[PDB]
This record gives sequence, C-alpha cells and structure tokens, in this order.
Amino acid sequence: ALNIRVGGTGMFTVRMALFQTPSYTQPYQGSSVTLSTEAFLYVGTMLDG
Amino acid sequence: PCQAHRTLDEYWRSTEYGEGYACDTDLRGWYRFVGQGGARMAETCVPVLRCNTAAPMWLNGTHPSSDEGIVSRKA
Ligand SMILES: *[C@@H]1O[C@H](CO)[C@@H](O[C@@H]2O[C@H](CO)[C@@H](O)[C@H](O)[C@H]2NC(C)=O)[C@H](O)[C@H]1NC(C)=O
Ligand SMILES: *[C@@H]1O[C@H](CO)[C@@H](O)[C@H](O)[C@H]1NC(C)=O
Repeated sequence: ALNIRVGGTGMFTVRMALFQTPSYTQPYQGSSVTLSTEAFLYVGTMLDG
Repeated sequence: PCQAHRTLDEYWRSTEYGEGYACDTDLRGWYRFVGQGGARMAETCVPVLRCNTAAPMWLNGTHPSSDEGIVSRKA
C-alpha cells in the first residue's frame, strides 16, 4: 500500500443581519439605516457553515 | 375576500409602540388584523415616530359599515 497524504483548509460561513422588527423576524436589505437615537436595535448572527 | 386572507398578529404595530424603522415593502394582499394591537388600524393621523416606524400612515375617512362591499380609500 502506497499512501498519498494530502491536506487543505476551509472557511466556514457565518453572518449577521439587522432584524427590522422586535422578536427578530425580518432582515434588513438596505445598505444604510438612518434612525433615531431613542429607537432600539435588533440584530442577530446566523451560521450557514 | 373575507375567507381568503393572511392574519397579522404583531403586537408592535400598535399606535402606542415607541419607535423603530420597519417598512412594509413586502406586504401583498388582503390581511386580517388580530392581536393585542386590536382589530382595526388607524383612523386619524397618529403623531410622528410611532408604531415602530419613523413615518407611519393611517386611513383617512371612516371604516365602512357592515354590508358595504369593496371600498376605495387612500391611506
Ligand atoms: C386591492 O384592490 C385592487 C382593486 O381590485 C387590486 O387590484 C389592483 O387594481 C388596480 C386598479 O385596477 C391595479 O392598478 C393594480 O395593479 C391591481 N393590483 C395588483 C397587485 O394586481 C389589488 O391587487 C388589491 N391589493 C391588495 C394589496 O390586495
Ligand atoms: C383624507 O381625509 C381627510 C379627513 O377628512 C381629509 O382632510 C383629506 O383631504 C383626505 N385626503 C384625500 C386625498 O382626499
């Protein structure tokens, strides 16, 4: 038996998205947000790897 | 009509809700308003920066009574 040993390295896919709503329901598709400082943020991070 | 609809149970759509930025680019069709927010939407111009949105809308005019049919309005 002849053993050819090979290797490599991979990158997992991890993301986040700004949920437009409370309860973290709908992502934001615009490229910029103009908001009020008194409003609240709702963001989360996905894992598609 | 009254049989074909999608209910919407979002307690944050109330006139009481403080402020947010959600924008309904994707709401297509007939919908049924159900939940703590109530059964009917706004009738007068609610003050600005309410309902989890910077610029809310509202139906001007009144709700049609029972047995009135399809009514055209401009929110
Ligand atoms: C609400 O009612 C209208 C009127 O039946 C529906 O169809 C629209 O009608 C207008 C006027 O003829 C057209 O200009 C629009 O293109 C029609 N809209 C669509 C999406 O085809 C309309 O679909 C209804 N809208 C919703 C959101 O249910
Ligand atoms: C909507 O109704 C209000 C209240 O009667 C009125 O002031 C306004 O002019 C109406 N808008 C249109 C476009 O007719």
